[PDB]
Amino acid sequence: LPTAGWVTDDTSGAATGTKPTSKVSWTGKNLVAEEIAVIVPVHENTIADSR
Amino acid sequence: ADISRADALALLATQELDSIIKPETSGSAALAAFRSIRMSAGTVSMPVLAA
Repeated sequence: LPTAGWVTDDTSGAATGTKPTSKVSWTGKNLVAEEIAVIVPVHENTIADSR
Repeated sequence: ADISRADALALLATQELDSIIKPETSGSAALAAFRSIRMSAGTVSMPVLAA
């Protein structure tokens, strides 16, 4: 996260008048796809006869 | 403090080349050089003068 600071506007040369600096940063991660599978065997007649 | 390239590394775009780097391809020297016949039979018999 960044960081802001209060600044005055009265006169130059005052340290309180100088705008501060700050950084933002990120990191990376991964979504990796994986597989769930199943085979269901059945007789052809079974399919044919079933209502 | 500032955002370094290491801080923004996760945001950087990617590009991938549109095509594969490969050598050129060529056909058989045999089919280029020699006469060929359409075979309809899996064997052709050839008579040769012997004496």
